[PDB]
Amino acid sequence: LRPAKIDRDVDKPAYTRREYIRGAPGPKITIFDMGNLSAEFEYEVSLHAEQAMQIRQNALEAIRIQVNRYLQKNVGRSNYHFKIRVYPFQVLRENPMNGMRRPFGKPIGLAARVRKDQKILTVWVNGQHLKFALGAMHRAKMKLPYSAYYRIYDKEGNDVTTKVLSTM
Amino acid sequence: MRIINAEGLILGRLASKVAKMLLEGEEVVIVNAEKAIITGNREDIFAKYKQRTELRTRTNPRRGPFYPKRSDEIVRRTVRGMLPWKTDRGRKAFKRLKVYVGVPKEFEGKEFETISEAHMSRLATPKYVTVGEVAKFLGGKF
Amino acid sequence: PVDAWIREEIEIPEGVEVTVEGNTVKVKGPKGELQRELKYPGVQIFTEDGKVVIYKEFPRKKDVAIVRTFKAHINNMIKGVTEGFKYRLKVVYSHFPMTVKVQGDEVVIENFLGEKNPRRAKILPGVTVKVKGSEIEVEGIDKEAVGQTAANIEQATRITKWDRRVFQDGIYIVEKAGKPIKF
Amino acid sequence: EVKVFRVKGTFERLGKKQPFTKEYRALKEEHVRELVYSDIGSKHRVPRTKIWIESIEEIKPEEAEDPVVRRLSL
RNA sequence: CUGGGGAUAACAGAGUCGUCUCGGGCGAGAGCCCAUAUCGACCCCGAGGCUUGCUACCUCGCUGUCGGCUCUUCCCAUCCUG
RNA sequence: CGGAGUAGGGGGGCGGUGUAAGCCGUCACCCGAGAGGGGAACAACCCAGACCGGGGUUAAGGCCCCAAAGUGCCGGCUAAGUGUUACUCCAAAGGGUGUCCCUGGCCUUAGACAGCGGCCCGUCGAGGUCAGGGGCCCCGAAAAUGGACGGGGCUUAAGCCGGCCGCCGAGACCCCGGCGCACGGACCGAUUGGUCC
RNA sequence: GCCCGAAAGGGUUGACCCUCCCCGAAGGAAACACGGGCGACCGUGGAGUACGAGGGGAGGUGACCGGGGUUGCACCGUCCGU
Repeated sequence: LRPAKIDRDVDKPAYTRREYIRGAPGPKITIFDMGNLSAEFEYEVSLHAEQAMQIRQNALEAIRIQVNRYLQKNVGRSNYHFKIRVYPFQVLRENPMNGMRRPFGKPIGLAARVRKDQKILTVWVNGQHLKFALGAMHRAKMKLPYSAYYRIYDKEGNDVTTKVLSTM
Repeated sequence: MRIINAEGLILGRLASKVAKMLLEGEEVVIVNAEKAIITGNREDIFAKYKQRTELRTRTNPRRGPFYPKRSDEIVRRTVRGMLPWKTDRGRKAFKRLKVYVGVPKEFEGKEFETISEAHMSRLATPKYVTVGEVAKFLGGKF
Repeated sequence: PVDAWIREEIEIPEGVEVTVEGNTVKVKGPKGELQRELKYPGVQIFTEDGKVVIYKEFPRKKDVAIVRTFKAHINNMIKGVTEGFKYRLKVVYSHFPMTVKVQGDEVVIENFLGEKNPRRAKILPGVTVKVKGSEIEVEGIDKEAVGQTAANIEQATRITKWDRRVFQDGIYIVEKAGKPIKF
Repeated sequence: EVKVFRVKGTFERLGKKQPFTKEYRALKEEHVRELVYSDIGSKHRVPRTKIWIESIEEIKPEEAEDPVVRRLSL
């Protein structure tokens, strides 16, 4: 398939409505929560977008697999509540190539529209796996089209990344 | 004729002053052309001047360019660069100048001017090279 | 900046005399003179009660590093006119024993790996080479000259074409002015 | 008389704030203001409106914490 | 056949680079064991304009020709020679 | 009431489509149909809308030489000729603490090693170490005739940041004089008028 | 700068040039006396003076000027119609 520099920008209108789009495809990604889904952990390691993006589902799935494998091999299912927050709604289209006669693209895939400083994914963990959560952060960051940054969140809604990073 | 000792002078600033004198109407003689200095890194400087020397017309090498290899001629050519060479005024000005390596017998024990706004104590950083060094790298007999 | 008046001081020993005139430092001891140019903008050198002082008036990190480099050099000059320096070299061979000779300003090595042609190594002015069995000694007053002579002798025996695990014949350094070499 | 001064303020670069406290020798506080503006403008590319000075207070040459000034004061 | 047209295609030029060619980041792992001697998935970032396409700015009686022979010169993204 | 021309538009900003270049519309400042002063040259980027002859002051921008006017002043950064490019006409993800700075924790009358020995006594004695952030630069970075910051050249700059002080520079603005036009009026006329205000 | 002259153009009924007196638009100095500023500079008084397109006068001088042909220096300037 085509490079993501074509689809990372957010300047086109939203194109979501299934009852008017003909030939629209289904999602390749199907799982969005992982691990222990009730354990009431302490720390929330969340990724945020630096600027607005459109992320493809191919990338989303690559991230899913990579991160969950790291976390399962080095933490264990009974910990590490992993979640992907954003669903792919926008339909990507390509012009069936005649030339520019009758150019209006046929559907080829899906992406999720993310705005500036919008949470993409989260890993809830306990005190003694922060380093593995941050490894997941870095692995994910490396597979996105634009830049991102992570925060560490406590209960009560507070940002604690400074000091929690300092002590390690 | 004004006689200027180039020992320890920054080449471009010296050349600017000299070009203005020649345009105002004075005869000038520069001595110790090999002891003027050029500031910066040796590799970049030498690469510039070697690139200058390997420029030629592809269809006929008797039509130039003819950038210099000797020190006196390097200095002369810099001054020429600072003049209106395409006009008769500039040509006459350029004829009013002479440049010499070392000090010839004819100028021994004489008054040597100095240009204050060119002088290397003015400088702070020690990265510099000498025009004689450049000539030797290019292959000039001095 | 780091500070405001970085000032380093070296105390002169029993019979040494330091002259400082014009970016040139000169040292006299029991044995031989020694000269060295040490210049950088803003760095000054002069003499005190007995001391050699190096001083700068509003330094940056790089300037600090340079001041202390100059100090190291002066101390080596002084220790050298006071005592001197001596390096040690060892010779090893599997097959083909090599003969090492001192003749003039060159060291000559022959029968290295079976070669008919002898290799040669320069000896810089003011350095003495002795050969005792399987061992070579290089002694003098100038640290840089002594080290350079030793490095010349060691590079005169260099192999690029075959595996150095199996082919190890050569001449190697084992001690530089006291501190031994260890892996 | 050459006094000693402590400055406390805030400066903004590309959206985000950052506080600072500095120390200076001087004969006034006007000179202090001018030098603070110049220094922060050079070292963080910040114009004078996005520098906010809260306090320029005179202090003593022994409750200082900057080696250069501590020594120029002795 | 006549009258016209670069208001309009073929071709050289100009633009662009989906495609192409050449690279890179991370690291799934493969390699007795050992991530990186060698090979490197999936995702993500680029260079070039010598491959093909897209467009229609220039040229409709400029020359419209492919290949081969002859003759000169330039680049390195190096097959041999150091 | 009468006389036309115009039915191929473009630059710039906005929208839809398209990998993009482009295609299709929209606004109505400019070019077209617009001189002059600047940006090296440039249809539409900046200043500014033009009767003639003179005298002055400013605009855009600029003041080392080419080239009129600053080798101008104060504080700081850059060592890569980086840069010396408002736009027309400038390569990233990812890395380096290379250097200048703002922060926050753990140590510090003995700490991080450096040595003699099985954590420390005599050792050296003064500041050290982990994290986050910013400014400038460095790596990532390969092409064909001989060559481009416009050129020379420039390194406490003739580069960059934060500010300041004087000068040069248009047909613009001020002033003096002269020509024409439009409207109104007075007077003089063989009749589409004229002298004057 | 070199050269040529008719008198239809002017001019001894005064060409050109030199000095002095008066009025003068917009605009507008410097030296100098004090002070402010780390400084480049500025403020005050000198002074709206000295100057200043131009509008008048008085005396010294005694023969050219305007024009034309060609050409040098500096600044500017990529033909005409479609």
